[PDB]
Amino acid sequence: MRNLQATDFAKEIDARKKELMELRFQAAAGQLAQPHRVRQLRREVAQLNTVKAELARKGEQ
Amino acid sequence: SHYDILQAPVISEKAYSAMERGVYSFWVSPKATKTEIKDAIQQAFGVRVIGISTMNVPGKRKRVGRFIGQRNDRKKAIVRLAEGQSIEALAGQ
Amino acid sequence: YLTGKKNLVVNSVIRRGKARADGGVGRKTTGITKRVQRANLHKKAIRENGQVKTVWLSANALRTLSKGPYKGIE
Amino acid sequence: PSAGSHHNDKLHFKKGDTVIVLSGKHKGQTGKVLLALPRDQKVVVEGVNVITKNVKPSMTNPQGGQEQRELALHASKVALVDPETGKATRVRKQIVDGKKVRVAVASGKT
RNA sequence: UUGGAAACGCGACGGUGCCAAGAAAAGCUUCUAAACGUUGAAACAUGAUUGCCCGUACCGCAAACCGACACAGGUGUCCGAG
RNA sequence: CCGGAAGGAGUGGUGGAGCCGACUGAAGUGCGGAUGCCGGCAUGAGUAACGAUAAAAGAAGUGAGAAUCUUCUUCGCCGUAAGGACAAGGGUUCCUGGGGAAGGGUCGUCCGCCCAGGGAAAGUCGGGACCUAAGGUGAGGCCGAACGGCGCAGCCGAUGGACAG
RNA sequence: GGACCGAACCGGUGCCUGCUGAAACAGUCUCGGAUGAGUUGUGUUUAGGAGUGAAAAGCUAACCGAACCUGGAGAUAGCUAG
RNA sequence: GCUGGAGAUACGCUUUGACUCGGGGAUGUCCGAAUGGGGAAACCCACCUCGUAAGAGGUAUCCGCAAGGAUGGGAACUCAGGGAACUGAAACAUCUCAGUACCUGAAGGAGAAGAAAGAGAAUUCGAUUCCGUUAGUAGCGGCGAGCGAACCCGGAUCAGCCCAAACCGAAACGCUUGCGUUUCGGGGUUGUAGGACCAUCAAGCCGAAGUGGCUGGAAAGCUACACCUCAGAAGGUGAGAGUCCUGUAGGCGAACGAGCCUGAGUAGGUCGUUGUUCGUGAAACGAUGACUGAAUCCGCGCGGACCACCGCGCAAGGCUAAAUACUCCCAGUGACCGAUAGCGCAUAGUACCGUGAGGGAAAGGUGAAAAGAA
Ligand SMILES: CC[C@H]1OC(=O)/C=C/[C@H](C)[C@@H](O[C@@H]2O[C@H](C)C[C@H](N(C)C)[C@H]2O)[C@@H](C)C[C@@H](C)C(=O)/C=C/[C@H]2O[C@@H]2[C@]1(O)CO[C@@H]1O[C@H](C)[C@@H](O)[C@@H](OC)[C@H]1OC
Ligand SMILES: [Mg+2]
Ligand SMILES: [Mg+2]
Ligand SMILES: [Mg+2]
Ligand SMILES: [Mg+2]
Ligand SMILES: [Mg+2]
Ligand SMILES: [Mg+2]
Ligand SMILES: [Mg+2]
Ligand SMILES: [Mg+2]
Ligand SMILES: [Mg+2]
Ligand SMILES: [Mg+2]
Ligand SMILES: [Mg+2]
Ligand SMILES: [Mg+2]
Ligand SMILES: [Mg+2]
Ligand SMILES: [Mg+2]
Ligand SMILES: [Mg+2]
Ligand SMILES: [Mg+2]
Ligand SMILES: [Mg+2]
Ligand SMILES: [Mg+2]
Ligand SMILES: [Mg+2]
Ligand SMILES: [Mg+2]
Ligand SMILES: [Mg+2]
Ligand SMILES: [Mg+2]
Ligand SMILES: [Mg+2]
Ligand SMILES: [Mg+2]
Ligand SMILES: [Mg+2]
Ligand SMILES: [Mg+2]
Ligand SMILES: [Mg+2]
Ligand SMILES: [Mg+2]
Ligand SMILES: [Mg+2]
Ligand SMILES: [Mg+2]
Ligand SMILES: [Mg+2]
Ligand SMILES: [Mg+2]
Ligand SMILES: [Mg+2]
Ligand SMILES: [Mg+2]
Ligand SMILES: [Mg+2]
Ligand SMILES: [Mg+2]
Ligand SMILES: [Mg+2]
Ligand SMILES: [Mg+2]
Ligand SMILES: [Mg+2]
Ligand SMILES: [Mg+2]
Ligand SMILES: [Mg+2]
Ligand SMILES: [Mg+2]
Ligand SMILES: [Mg+2]
Ligand SMILES: [Mg+2]
Ligand SMILES: [Mg+2]
Ligand SMILES: [Mg+2]
Ligand SMILES: [Mg+2]
Ligand SMILES: [Mg+2]
Ligand SMILES: [Mg+2]
Ligand SMILES: [Mg+2]
Ligand SMILES: [Mg+2]
Ligand SMILES: [Mg+2]
Ligand SMILES: [Mg+2]
Ligand SMILES: [Mg+2]
Ligand SMILES: [Mg+2]
Ligand SMILES: [Mg+2]
Ligand SMILES: [Mg+2]
Ligand SMILES: [Mg+2]
Ligand SMILES: [Mg+2]
Ligand SMILES: [Mg+2]
Ligand SMILES: [Mg+2]
Ligand SMILES: [Mg+2]
Ligand SMILES: [Mg+2]
Ligand SMILES: [Mg+2]
Ligand SMILES: [Mg+2]
Ligand SMILES: [Mg+2]
Ligand SMILES: [Mg+2]
Ligand SMILES: [Mg+2]
Ligand SMILES: [Mg+2]
Ligand SMILES: [Mg+2]
Ligand SMILES: [Mg+2]
Ligand SMILES: [Mg+2]
Ligand SMILES: [Mg+2]
Repeated sequence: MRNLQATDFAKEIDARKKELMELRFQAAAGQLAQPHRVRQLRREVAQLNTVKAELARKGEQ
Repeated sequence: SHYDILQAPVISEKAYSAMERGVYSFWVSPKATKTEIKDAIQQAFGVRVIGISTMNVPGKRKRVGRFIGQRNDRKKAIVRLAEGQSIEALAGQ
Repeated sequence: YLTGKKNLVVNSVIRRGKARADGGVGRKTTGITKRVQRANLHKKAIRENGQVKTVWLSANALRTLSKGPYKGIE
Repeated sequence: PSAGSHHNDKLHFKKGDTVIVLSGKHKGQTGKVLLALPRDQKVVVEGVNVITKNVKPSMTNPQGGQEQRELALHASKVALVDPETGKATRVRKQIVDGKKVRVAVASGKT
C-alpha cells in the first residue's frame, strides 16, 4: 500500500472520498445495508494519509 | 476536496417533486461559500450550474429525561442547471 | 512612575503629631494626637546615554552626574 | 455503581472448553462453553436452562411465544476437567505449538 | 365611462416670515504632482462569463416580548375604508 | 412479666443477613420547647376562587367518552381595532401526520402542550466586504506605590450618509 | 404665541372599587398638559460617601439619611430566647 | 475475544494476534496570552510566497546582530509594593486587633535567607534556615488592656565558592613628547589582615493445598476423615471457603521508558519616620524620603546617650544545594461518615434564582440469576 506513488496517493484517496459520499447518500435514503463499509473507507483514508506522512519524514530527514 | 463538502441530498415531498422541474436540492457544510458548493456539485456530477441559492438551518430536540437536547445545525443548497444538464441516476429517486 | 534613572521609587511613612512637648526637659511627658501615612517624590531633568534620551532625575542624580558620567550623561 | 467483576477481568477458561458446574443447581453438570464474558464474568453453557417468554412484538410473531434458552452463569461452573471432575490447574510447557503453554492439574493437558 | 373629493405622498433642494441660528465623512464632479502613455489611450456600443458572507419560518398591543401565570399592566415606527 | 429509676427480659407477628451478653477504653451520647432546622401530613373546607357583564343558540359530524373538538346556519363584540405591516425580544412556538400522562384555572377527541417528518432560497430589500457622530480605542507621546489614568493621527462605532427591480 | 378647546401621546387631580388584587401601585369614572422649559426610539457616558437631582434625603434594577455581591466573619452582643 | 457508559437491533473485525494495558510518532477545525486586521469569545475582512488549482506556509508587540527569550495559566505554599475595620481597652483618641483580611506584582516545585564591618561578655562562637529550650524570663506598655525577645544549651541539615582593585600584554582614541577614562586574557580574592612588587520504579507472567455425607432454594455453614503454609492480606462465588476463582509469601520481567591596592554621592550627620522586646523614652543600631557629606592601616564599623580603655568585625560586588512550607494530583491507612451523615454533589456548580458579581438544591436499594411476567 506504501509502494504507490503520491499521485496514486491522491487518486486512491479521492476514490475513497467519492465512495464515502456515495455511501452517505445511500444511508440518507435509509438503504445503507453495509454500515461497516463506511468505517472501512475511513480507516483506509487514515492509513493513506499516515503513510504519506511517513514518506514525508523519511528520506528528507 | 469536492466530495465531502456536499453532504447528503434533501428528501421531502418538495425537493423531490422539484427534482422534476430540473432543480436539485441537498445539504452541505455550513461553512461553504456558494461558489464552492457550486463547483463541488458541478465536478461531482459533470453538470454546469447556472443557479444556486443557500440557507442556514438549525434544529433542536431533547432525549427523555434530564438530557437537554440541541440537535446540530446545517446549511442547504438548491441548484438549477442548464436545460439539458439534469443529473443522472443519483437523481433517479 | 516617578522612578528615577538609577533612582528612587519614592517612599511612604506615617507622620506623627505629638502634643505635650516636654519629654526629657522636666515635664510630665508627651502625648500623641495621631499618625497618618504620607509619601514624597522628586525632580525632572533630561540627559542621554546611547543615542538620545530624556529622563527623570533626583537631586542626587544631578549631583552624581557632575562628578562623572556613570552610565547616562548630560 | 457497584463496579464490575474483581477477578482482574480474567476468565479461567476459553469458549472452546468443556466444564462442569460445581455449585447450586446443576452442580456436577457438564458442557461446552458457548459464551465467555470476562469483563462481566459470565459463562454460557448447555447446562442451565430457562423458559424466556419474549413479549409479543409481532416481529414476525404477533402473539408471542416462550423460547427455551440457556441462561448464563459465572466462575461457578468449575474450570476444565480430566479425571472426570473439576480441578485446580497449572501453567505448563512448550509443545509443537511451542509459543503456547497448556494446562494440567495432577495429570496431563486439556 | 362621465362627474366630484383629497394627503403628512410626489413635483421640490418652491415661497414667505422667525431667531433660540439649525452634524461629519465617503461615494460624487472638477485640478494637477508622480507614473505609464504618447502605432496599441479615455469613453461608447454589442456579445459573453461573473455576482461572496450574514438576516428571511412563526409570535410580534401579545397566550409566542418584560411582568414567577395562557396575568385587565407595560412595549418604538408604519398603514388604518364607509 | 421483671428491677428502686433510668430500663430490661419472655413469647408471638414481620423481616430477610448480620448480631446479643460481660470487662475495659473513647465519645458528634440521651430533646417538647429555641416566632428553632429539613421533610412529611393535617385544620380552615368540599369553603373562597376559576382572572374583565363583548352574550350565545340549534342542527350535523367524530369518539371508549363532548356544554367545551370539527362542519353548517343564525346571534352578539371590536373596527385609528379587539384589522394589518414592521423593529426589539423570543427560539421551531410555523406546516403535515399522529398523541392525550402531565401544563390548560372545568372538560378535552383540542392546543402556543408530547412525538416524528418537512418548511426557511436574494447581484438589486436590511447589514457586511463603504462612510463618518456621541462614545470607545489608541504605535509614537503625557502622567502614575502597583494594577493603572490620559492622549494627536489613525481605527471601531447607526440611531444618520451612500447605493442597481 | 413657555396663547385657547381638544384626540393621539405625556401625566396622575377627587371619589369609589380593589387590599390572600386582574395588578408587590392597578381599574372605571373625573381631571392636568397637549409647538413646548414638549413627547419617544436607538447608540452611549456619570456610582457608593460616589453619581445624579426645576430639590423629596428623591432616584441609583420592586423597602437607599448612604446600593448589591463576596469576603474580615463564628464581627460584638452587660440583651431575649433555648 | 471485541464491537465505549448504553442496559439497542443491524454491519462486522480478530491466531496473519484483534481488544485491553505500558511507550513513542503522526494527525489535531474555530475561540482563548491569541498574536495578519476587526470583533458583541468561538466570528467578519485581507495582504505576501509556493501550488495545475485544491491545498500549505508567513504576516502582534518587547529584549536582542543572532541563537534565542518574554506575554498567559496554576489549589495552598514563597517573596515583595500597598494595606483595613469590626473588635479589646467593659466609653475613646495613644494602644489593640495586625502587618491579620484584601488588592497588586514576581517565581518555583518550593521559595526566602546565607558565608560576620555579626552574636556576645567566655580574649567563647563561627554561613543560612527549621525544630526543642531558655521563657511568659529580659523587656515594651494611656507602665492600662495587653504585647514579648535573644544569648548559652539539645537536635534536622550541613558546602562554601566566584568578582572590582593595585601589577603585566595590548588596541582605539586621549592629550606636547616612554601616560588614562571602558573593554580582553593573565594575577589576584582576605581580619590570627591577605594580595600586590622586590630577595530501584512503570505493562505483566509464575505461583501450595479437600473430597464424602447432612440441613438448604442455593453452602463457603454442620459433620467425617485429609492436605498446604515464606502463601491465614483481601475481595469474589445462591449464607460465613486457608486448599473453587481472582491474590507479593516468594520468584522472574521488556522493546525500550522514567529516575602602592581592598567596593563611594558610599559611612557619618541634620530634618520627617520606621523595624527589632524598642509607644521619643537617657534611644544605640539598622532602614531610609529632603539636604548634605570621610577616611583608608600607627585605617574604618561595632559593643544600647556619651568618653577613655578593653574587646568583636572589614560595609559600600555577585552566586549557592540540603534540613523548611503547601496539597490540584497519586497510594496506603482510620475506637471518621454511611443517604437530613459524609464534599455542595453516591455526582451537578447541573436544575433553579439573579442584568450581573453571585447564590445553588434533593435525589440510592427487584432478584443470587431477568429467568423482567408468553
Ligand atoms: C391595608 C393596606 C396594607 O396595610 C396597611 O397599610 C396597614 C395595615 C395595618 C393596619 C398596620 O397595623 C398597625 O400598625 C400600627 C403601628 C399599630 C396597630 N396596632 C395598634 C394594632 C396596627 O394595627 C400594619 C403595620 C400591620 C402589618 C401587618 C403590616 O405591615 C402590613 C402590611 C401590608 O400588607 C398590608 C396592606 O394590606 C398591603 O396593602 C398594600 O397596599 C399597597 C398600596 C398596594 O400597592 C399593595 O402593595 C403591592 C398592597 O399589598 C402590599
Ligand atoms: Mg438565485
Ligand atoms: Mg489606629
Ligand atoms: Mg477616512
Ligand atoms: Mg414572514
Ligand atoms: Mg429566526
Ligand atoms: Mg395580557
Ligand atoms: Mg406608549
Ligand atoms: Mg385616514
Ligand atoms: Mg372613519
Ligand atoms: Mg420492651
Ligand atoms: Mg439473602
Ligand atoms: Mg449533641
Ligand atoms: Mg419541635
Ligand atoms: Mg425544657
Ligand atoms: Mg414545616
Ligand atoms: Mg376576580
Ligand atoms: Mg358513533
Ligand atoms: Mg356548539
Ligand atoms: Mg363559552
Ligand atoms: Mg373554539
Ligand atoms: Mg354539513
Ligand atoms: Mg394589530
Ligand atoms: Mg429576531
Ligand atoms: Mg398550530
Ligand atoms: Mg387529558
Ligand atoms: Mg405519553
Ligand atoms: Mg385538565
Ligand atoms: Mg376536570
Ligand atoms: Mg397538531
Ligand atoms: Mg441569503
Ligand atoms: Mg471608519
Ligand atoms: Mg472622532
Ligand atoms: Mg483611553
Ligand atoms: Mg478621542
Ligand atoms: Mg441604519
Ligand atoms: Mg438601494
Ligand atoms: Mg446597504
Ligand atoms: Mg431575479
Ligand atoms: Mg399651549
Ligand atoms: Mg412624575
Ligand atoms: Mg396612563
Ligand atoms: Mg382645563
Ligand atoms: Mg393651560
Ligand atoms: Mg459626601
Ligand atoms: Mg427602588
Ligand atoms: Mg425580580
Ligand atoms: Mg444599610
Ligand atoms: Mg453572630
Ligand atoms: Mg475578627
Ligand atoms: Mg459594640
Ligand atoms: Mg454491556
Ligand atoms: Mg485574532
Ligand atoms: Mg506569529
Ligand atoms: Mg487583538
Ligand atoms: Mg508598609
Ligand atoms: Mg471597646
Ligand atoms: Mg497573591
Ligand atoms: Mg505568573
Ligand atoms: Mg545549635
Ligand atoms: Mg471445609
Ligand atoms: Mg547613613
Ligand atoms: Mg532619625
Ligand atoms: Mg506614649
Ligand atoms: Mg557608637
Ligand atoms: Mg543610623
Ligand atoms: Mg557599651
Ligand atoms: Mg572592605
Ligand atoms: Mg457507622
Ligand atoms: Mg447529602
Ligand atoms: Mg432523605
Ligand atoms: Mg432568570
Ligand atoms: Mg440566567
Ligand atoms: Mg441489581
